[PDB]
Amino acid sequence: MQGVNIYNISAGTSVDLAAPVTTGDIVTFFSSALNLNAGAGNPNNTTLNLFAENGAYLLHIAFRLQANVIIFNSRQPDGPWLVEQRVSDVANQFAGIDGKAMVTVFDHGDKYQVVINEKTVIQYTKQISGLTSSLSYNATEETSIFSTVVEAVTYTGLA
Amino acid sequence: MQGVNIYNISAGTSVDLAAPVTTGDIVTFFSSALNLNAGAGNPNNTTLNLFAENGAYLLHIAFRLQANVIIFNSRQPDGPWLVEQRVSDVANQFAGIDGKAMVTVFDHGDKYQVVINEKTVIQYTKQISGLTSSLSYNATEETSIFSTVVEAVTYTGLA
Ligand SMILES: CC(=O)N[C@H]1[C@@H](Oc2ccc([N+](=O)[O-])cc2)O[C@H](CO)[C@H](O)[C@@H]1O[C@@H]1O[C@H](CO)[C@H](O)[C@H](O)[C@H]1O
Ligand SMILES: CC(=O)N[C@H]1[C@@H](Oc2ccc([N+](=O)[O-])cc2)O[C@H](CO)[C@H](O)[C@@H]1O[C@@H]1O[C@H](CO)[C@H](O)[C@H](O)[C@H]1O
Repeated sequence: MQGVNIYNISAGTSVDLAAPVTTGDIVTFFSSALNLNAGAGNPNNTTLNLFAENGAYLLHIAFRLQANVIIFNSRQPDGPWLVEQRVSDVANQFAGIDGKAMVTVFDHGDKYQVVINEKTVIQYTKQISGLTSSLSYNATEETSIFSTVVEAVTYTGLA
Repeated sequence: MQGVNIYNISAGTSVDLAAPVTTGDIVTFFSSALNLNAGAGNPNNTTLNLFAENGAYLLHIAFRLQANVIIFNSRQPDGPWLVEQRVSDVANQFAGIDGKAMVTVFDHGDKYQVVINEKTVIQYTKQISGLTSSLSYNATEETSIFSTVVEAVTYTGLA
């Protein structure tokens, strides 16, 4: 049966999913703020991650204000960062909506479709495969482009 | 061709969907407040609706604090309200989450699965079929159990 799960992630923390995200499933991160004027990242201002049970970074989404870019990557638990995919113009992706933001990830099996608010920003071909069993939102209060608390909603059992 | 559409509905208004909601699709209403101490409804404190192209209420979700019940019903544009399905203990459905809430609707074709937060409250057998062309959130800035503006998110092209 289709299901909805809600998690509240504090900047810099992770949450274990009660229902893993697999092929055909959906995950959306919700921010109750949009701070496109925050200081520079070191180098990241904000990141959202989809973890496998073994700790692999299935999907790493990093937002860099000063570099004006959004990075999409993956990584094994004890391996090096893999091939980065970049998308310039950070502010442009959040256009049309101020004060809050949304990042959605459709798990399509061979790829992760990433949507910023209503705009699909990338069709990310997976570098690592696996069920998403954990999620994290990493940032500080000072330089995150999102609210200190980011709400994550998963839609599972869809296929 | 999955897609995400975002709408911000002010209490008492309707919004037209850019991408219709049909079998296999999902729509979630997000409230940035939870007012279980609001004045009595008249009889509704808050209603969320899915409308067909012809104005028919495909799904009418009515929250009644005083009556301590949630109504699920349908009706043709110029027809009478049909057979109500009801669920008691309103506050109980929102248990565990204070200050906000969400109501998700899964269009399963023959039924609408309504989920408040993570809790499935009803498997509503459709009284009227068709694609959802519009949505609405009806209430007053004084007795709604939700925030004045409710955000509606649709995930379409999932089937
Ligand atoms: C500080 C900074 O901008 N780091 C970038 C930079 O890091 C490197 C690393 C190695 C070399 N090199 O051997 O020539 C050059 C630059 O570029 C990297 C990509 O080439 C990364 O963008 C790195 O930042 C790291 O990115 C990963 C994701 O790929 C992750 O976000 C890390 O937290 C981040 O430090
Ligand atoms: C004020 C109130 O509690 N209205 C209820 C009530 O209305 C009726 C109507 C007819 C009869 N009757 O012929 O014996 C009794 C009560 O009960 C109705 C269901 O029987 C409705 O619940 C009505 O509220 C209306 O419900 C519809 C959805 O079904 C919609 O929410 C309307 O806005 C609401 O007024």
